[PDB]
Amino acid sequence: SNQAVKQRIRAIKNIGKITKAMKMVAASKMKNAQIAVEQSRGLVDPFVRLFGDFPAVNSNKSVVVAVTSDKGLCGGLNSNITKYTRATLATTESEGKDVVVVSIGDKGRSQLTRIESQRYQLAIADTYKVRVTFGQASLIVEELIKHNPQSYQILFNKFRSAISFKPTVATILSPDLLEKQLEDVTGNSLDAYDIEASHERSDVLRDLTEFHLGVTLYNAMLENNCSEHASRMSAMENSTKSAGEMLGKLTLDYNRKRQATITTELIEIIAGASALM
Amino acid sequence: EILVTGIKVVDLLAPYQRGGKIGLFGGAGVGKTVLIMELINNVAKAHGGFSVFAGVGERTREGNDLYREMIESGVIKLGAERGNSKCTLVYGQMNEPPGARARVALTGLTVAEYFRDIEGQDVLLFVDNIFRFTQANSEVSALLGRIPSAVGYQPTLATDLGGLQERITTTTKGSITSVQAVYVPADDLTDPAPATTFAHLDATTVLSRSIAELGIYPAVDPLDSTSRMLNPNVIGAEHYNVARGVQKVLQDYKNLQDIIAILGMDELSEEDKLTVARARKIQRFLSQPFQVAEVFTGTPGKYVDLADTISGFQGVLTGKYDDLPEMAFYMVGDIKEVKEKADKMAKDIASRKEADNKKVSEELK
Amino acid sequence: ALTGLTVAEYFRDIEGQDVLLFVDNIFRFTQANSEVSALLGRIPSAVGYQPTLATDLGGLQERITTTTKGSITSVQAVYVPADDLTDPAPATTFAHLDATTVLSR
Amino acid sequence: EILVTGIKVVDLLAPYQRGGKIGLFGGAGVGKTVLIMELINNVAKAHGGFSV
Amino acid sequence: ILGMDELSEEDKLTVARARKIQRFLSQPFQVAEVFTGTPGKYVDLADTISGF
Amino acid sequence: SIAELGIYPAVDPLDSTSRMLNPNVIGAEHYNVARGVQKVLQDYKNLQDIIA
Amino acid sequence: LVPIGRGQRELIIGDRQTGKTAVAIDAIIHQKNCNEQVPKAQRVYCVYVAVGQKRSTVAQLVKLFTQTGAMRYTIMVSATASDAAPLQFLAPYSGCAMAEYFRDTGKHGLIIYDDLSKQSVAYRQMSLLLRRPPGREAFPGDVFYLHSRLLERAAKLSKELGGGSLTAFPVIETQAGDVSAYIATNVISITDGQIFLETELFYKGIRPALNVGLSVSRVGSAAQFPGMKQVAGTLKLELAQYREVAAFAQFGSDLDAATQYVLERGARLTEMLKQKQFAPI
Amino acid sequence: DVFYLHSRLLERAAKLSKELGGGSLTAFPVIETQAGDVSAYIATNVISITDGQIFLETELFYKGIRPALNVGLSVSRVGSAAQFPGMKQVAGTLKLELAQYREVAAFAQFGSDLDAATQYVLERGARLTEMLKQKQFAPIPIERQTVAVYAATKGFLDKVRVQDIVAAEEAVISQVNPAVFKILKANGKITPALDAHLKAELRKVKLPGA
Amino acid sequence: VGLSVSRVGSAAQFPGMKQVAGTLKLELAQYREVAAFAQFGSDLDAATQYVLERGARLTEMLKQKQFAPI
Amino acid sequence: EAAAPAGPKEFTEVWNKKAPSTLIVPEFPSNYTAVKAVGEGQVHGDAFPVNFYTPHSILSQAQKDTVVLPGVDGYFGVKASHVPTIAQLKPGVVELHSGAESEKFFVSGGFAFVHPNGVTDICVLEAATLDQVDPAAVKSALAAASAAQPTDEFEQAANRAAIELYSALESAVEAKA
Ligand SMILES: Nc1ncnc2c1ncn2[C@@H]1O[C@H](COP(=O)(O)OP(=O)(O)OP(=O)(O)O)[C@@H](O)[C@H]1O
Ligand SMILES: Nc1ncnc2c1ncn2[C@@H]1O[C@H](COP(=O)(O)OP(=O)(O)O)[C@@H](O)[C@H]1O
Ligand SMILES: [Mg+2]
Ligand SMILES: [Mg+2]
Repeated sequence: SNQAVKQRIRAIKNIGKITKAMKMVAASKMKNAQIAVEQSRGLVDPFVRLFGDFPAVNSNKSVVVAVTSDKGLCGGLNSNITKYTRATLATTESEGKDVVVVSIGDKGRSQLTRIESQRYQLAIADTYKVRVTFGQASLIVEELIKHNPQSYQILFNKFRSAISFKPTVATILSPDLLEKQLEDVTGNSLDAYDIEASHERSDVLRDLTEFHLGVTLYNAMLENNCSEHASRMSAMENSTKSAGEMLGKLTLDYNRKRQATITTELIEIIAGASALM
Repeated sequence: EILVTGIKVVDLLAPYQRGGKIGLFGGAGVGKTVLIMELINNVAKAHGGFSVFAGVGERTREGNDLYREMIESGVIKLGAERGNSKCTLVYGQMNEPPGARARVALTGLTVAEYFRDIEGQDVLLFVDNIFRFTQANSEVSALLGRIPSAVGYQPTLATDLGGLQERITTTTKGSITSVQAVYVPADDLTDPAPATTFAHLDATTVLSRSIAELGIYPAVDPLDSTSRMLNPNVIGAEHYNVARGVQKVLQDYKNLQDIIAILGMDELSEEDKLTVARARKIQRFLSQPFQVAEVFTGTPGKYVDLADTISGFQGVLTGKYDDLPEMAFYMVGDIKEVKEKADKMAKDIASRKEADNKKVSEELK
Repeated sequence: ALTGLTVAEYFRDIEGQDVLLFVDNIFRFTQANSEVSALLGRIPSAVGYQPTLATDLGGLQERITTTTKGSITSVQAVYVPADDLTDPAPATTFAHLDATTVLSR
Repeated sequence: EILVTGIKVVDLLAPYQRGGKIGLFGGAGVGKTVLIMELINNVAKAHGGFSV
Repeated sequence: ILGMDELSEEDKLTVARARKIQRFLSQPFQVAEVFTGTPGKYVDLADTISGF
Repeated sequence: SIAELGIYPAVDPLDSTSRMLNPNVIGAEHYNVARGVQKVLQDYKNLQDIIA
Repeated sequence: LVPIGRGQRELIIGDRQTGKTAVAIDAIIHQKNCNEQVPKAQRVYCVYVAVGQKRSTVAQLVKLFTQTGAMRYTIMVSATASDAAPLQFLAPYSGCAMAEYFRDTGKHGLIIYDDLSKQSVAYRQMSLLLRRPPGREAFPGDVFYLHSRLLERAAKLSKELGGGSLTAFPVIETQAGDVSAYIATNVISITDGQIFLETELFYKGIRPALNVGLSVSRVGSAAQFPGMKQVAGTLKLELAQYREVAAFAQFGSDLDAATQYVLERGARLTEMLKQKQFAPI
Repeated sequence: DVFYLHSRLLERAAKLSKELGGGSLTAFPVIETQAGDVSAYIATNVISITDGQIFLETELFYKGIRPALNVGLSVSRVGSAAQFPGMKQVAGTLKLELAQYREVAAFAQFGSDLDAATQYVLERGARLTEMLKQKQFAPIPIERQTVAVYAATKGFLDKVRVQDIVAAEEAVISQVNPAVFKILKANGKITPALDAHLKAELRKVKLPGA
Repeated sequence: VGLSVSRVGSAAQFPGMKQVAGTLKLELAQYREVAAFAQFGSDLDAATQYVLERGARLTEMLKQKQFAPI
Repeated sequence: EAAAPAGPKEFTEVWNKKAPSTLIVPEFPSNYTAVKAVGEGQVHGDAFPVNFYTPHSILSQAQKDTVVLPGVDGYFGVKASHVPTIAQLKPGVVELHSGAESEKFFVSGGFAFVHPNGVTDICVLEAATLDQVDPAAVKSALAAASAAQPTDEFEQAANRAAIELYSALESAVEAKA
């Protein structure tokens, strides 16, 4: 029966080297996205210093977008924003608004279908296949724009460092229905900005909020990618420690089983010999 | 027929036959003797028949503690009232040479068999650590001109243990409910003395070390202890079906433990997180604070009725209490006290402070 | 190694000196004593060893102490048989070792 | 008391108890024989004691 | 897995200190000067403690 | 374990050997494809700790 | 999946508490139902020998056989643990002699050696007490000849000698799924089949806990009911394709939506092979 | 008969009756363990004889927590409800805080999730672990021990991070009135007449940690 | 190569072979540590993959051909 | 009109009531920016700060004294205390000047903003520098653009954008210094 614990040591040791390889993979790929996230952080400040930050608005129809990962080696990432989806979708509902939950990533449809399926319409997958590109963001934004909600909420994890992943709600409002309505403070705080558009303000704000949605969704599915590499890094160095301690315990049990088998089969020989002569 | 014991994991997963044999398999520090003292404190008072406690090679200090317990609890009455007593101790504890530990089980069995045959009443034979009888015989058998058998034991282990253990059974004239601790030698269930002892016990309750390492007391392994009364012809279909459900969930958790150790609960699907959450709740829920363990813990002991066991365990199997956390099921009596502890558990998470003034600790009172 | 202890004891007790000793690969002294105690017909102990392992190793290691005359410090190379410190030869060796010095590649 | 063998690492980190026993976990080609010869030379040069 | 220039200033001073301590634990040995040329240096203990 | 994978006969493809596997005895085109099948099966065996 | 023909030694091996005796008793219980339907010549007369079992257990089985009516056809050779080891060494043999009368005279016989791993212990007691030198673990080397003299007596004779038969059912108790034990490794090579029962399947709901990857019968589909051969010929394949798709999906990694069906199809089959305590179908 | 060897050796350590002199005897058998296994032969033999255990873990000793008492596996159920009760007031709370620290240190083998109230447990346990450990050959009487565990099971020591408790224990031992030590020794327990003094003295402490 | 050692070492090695085998076994010792990473061939590090392909150069270099003494 | 008093600091207290109390509040993009709109000042002379942006890169964040935006009503220059502006830009060249040095960047179409604090936020998709563009295939690109004229309004819009983009590239490649 001593052949089980040796092949189990063989299995756990190569699992340990697998995760010792994939911690290298994830911590490497966290850095090649780090030359792009702070660059993709460039267009997220002008819109919020222009439009403000107004999440808790009584929208009539709203598309909340919870962008998740592709491969399910996340480690406190996908289910985190899955619970954050209902936690930021429940404080916003007070009068029964239309809600269109959209999940980006293959690990979104596997988890968000359980809690909110009746308000679940779009599941965008294979988005981190090659890399993240802006025209992909424009296309998914247009596929949200086919419907005409009154607001948007974008649930994504802000990659600040390799330890802290605070999820964020990026807010995108409807241009004439709610965006210009929320700026009404003693007139309009937007009218001090002089328009330099072709047509009126009412259809340049449409272009502005479509660009805002596309930019912030691009930033969301880049920051979730970089925090996914960071969280797979933080999860593959716990599997390495786990397959280190499991290998240590199984090596101790292999040594104890080795000593027990050699002592028992030696006792067998001595009991066979002294009961003969 | 059923024997109601008032322990949760015992009455649910391996219920004791009133006319059968009861085994406790322990590995030096898992608490088979504390479990048998709680089994005494539950059963031997309600079960009005005579009881025989034969200590075979356990600690002498525990024998003296049992004597000072059974004197001041009215079990043994001394002086002019020797007739009212309900227990007879036969003590061959571990200071006695291995001739004397090799026969003190037979002495306690003869005292039980006189109450079975001639008196004709139902006897509770509480043999303490029947493996030490096999140990004393093995120590003798190295010198008796015999050959050593497997691991170190007697060649005549099986027929000796049979010649003891087939006396302790319930005849047409009397009944002997035997509760025996069986010390496993070195957490080694393939050893021939516990391997022979498994075949002689009607309702084996195996105590493990790993479950004791999680603090779950009593550390009964719920997936290896079983009975012959765990069958839908004697206990009704609801109890058997809830028992098979809780064993199914615990077996699935013990399957998932490898992937939980390597990857964690993050990698698992949502139905498997449901199974793991239910399994942790029913795994802590088999724990209870004992009435004999209150001398070193301060927690008051709780007797759990069989209907409350079936109510609480059926509820946590179907999902009536999924909102409660894990710690609400740790060291609790039954499902009323679970929500009573969930009230206490919630309450202290905010009210933790405000003791700076209005204290007696000024100088002048 | 008892001849080595005798020349070291002459350099300690008579010459009054601070003597070094080098027991080369104490596991082979364990193996030689195991061979002479399996040879004479004594029943072998745990994993394969002599029944007199502890006392016939302590007969060696306990002449290696300080004295009021001089001292004997011994530097014994220790080899672990299956690289297992639960093995009884390093378990009975390491209860006498005072300072270990790991050499690395 | 301590035995000053002269090497910095075995006098600083894992000191040699004067009168005690020492374990070498050597190998091949790691300079164990050079270590033995230097220990002999240093103790015979300084502490006035021979070696075996 | 992160990079050489990644760590902070509180640790990389200790990285330099350990990388100059670990080479300082070496010693030229007098028995190896027959094929290394450099003569050995027998080190006292108090000098080792102070200079470390 | 090959029989539990259903391959009947359950001949172990790696550890089954012969002295008739020398290319100067049976010709090279047999030994080349046999060592190729052995190499491909050994790569699959090294990979099935990661496919699993 | 492991069909049993008349003249086959089929081994029922498990852990301590699996469905070992109960899957044997169902073979005896059902021979009340068949023999009340088949003619006189092809009647099966069961013999259940008990080696080293508790004497209360044997009084339960004769309570059970007289409760269902199986005692009209069953001999119950009890070698309890009160009996000395020269009795439990002998009782599988003498049970076979009481069963070989039915193989002598043209009828069909059935014998179930309960816990032959306790016959070897009762042979280990005498051989270590007659001063025979121990071999493996304490057993003398001829403990294979202990069982091979016995299990090879179960045979289906030829049509000039009466045409009878005798189906064995040796029962073997392992420790922890230790099929590498010395006593078990003898009997697995002797018997034509193997019905290996595992305890971690027994608590997962599979009752009888037939470890269906490890249960084979060398007599095979030549000796089964003809209606079940054409039908269940894909059944052992459909359970075979259940295990490796359940050996991959346990991590929570990925589904293929068609191998999700072949894992679902095996799940309608895994719950299909469960049966109750004393139920003959 | 090794079990009989250790049994007839250890079974003579008793507390005799009041008619047999009233004497006592306390054993302390020390069992050498190889790689920390409790499931040996000799270890599991002597555990089934002795009335308790004191488990000394190698990993806790390597990290500078000396003595390395594994408080999870170390149980002694004859001495609890038989000990000095002035210790036993705060010692049960100490047991709960050490058990909570064991549980949350197992739940956080690496620091990634912060709940800001479990961090109070992870601060208190690393404080108490630093309070309980001591230097070698240094006996501490029970009256200088009840005060040092009283001033740590409560507050009065959370002002240091974790570090200077090695100074703070000798600081609170020095800066209390040594008159209260005689009271806590002779009384046996923390009376409210001494509990208010113990709350009173513990706030004027010049603690070197800030 | 990770287990099979000669306790003599390079002291009696053929010179010229000693000029090259020390670098050979050094790259192979780096290879056996960067071994079991060839299955993640899509993920490079551009230097670990260089020593990985050089270990694949040298490990397939030292093959023999069944009584071919060189 | 503005009956929804939203905000990031108000969202904390309305998040504390429905979600369970064990979780930290999620963050907002207002916490990841410090250069605001109505924060008065931020001019400090002739150097006004310029936030030149791009989705995939950041090409300039240093301070300039003149930026010329190719607005749809024509190219117009941005000074220090410029008017608050929401300007949709034609596909053309932006002109980055810090003083005596002048660098010109061809932009592909995208908005540009000035806030009341005198800071600018230039927000264009593809900001191609004039050193990496060619003057050779632009005439072939216009010859492709001046050829395919079908009746679809979608193709008419994309093709007209092609003509205007390629003609702006020609005008911003022929007259270079
Ligand atoms: N088909 C079944 N369905 C449900 N329960 C079963 C089935 N078969 C057996 N059991 C239960 O499993 C338990 C063990 O069965 P069984 O009597 O075969 O054990 P065993 O291995 O024979 O034990 P031993 O070998 O020690 O006699 C019994 O309590 C029985 O009620
Ligand atoms: N219900 C319980 N509650 C708390 N502790 C328990 C309980 N049951 C057993 N224990 C612990 O198990 C330990 C060993 O129990 P005991 O039965 O005396 O050992 P053994 O099983 O070796 O006789 C005791 O120290 C006790 O603390
Ligand atoms: Mg006990
Ligand atoms: Mg059975």
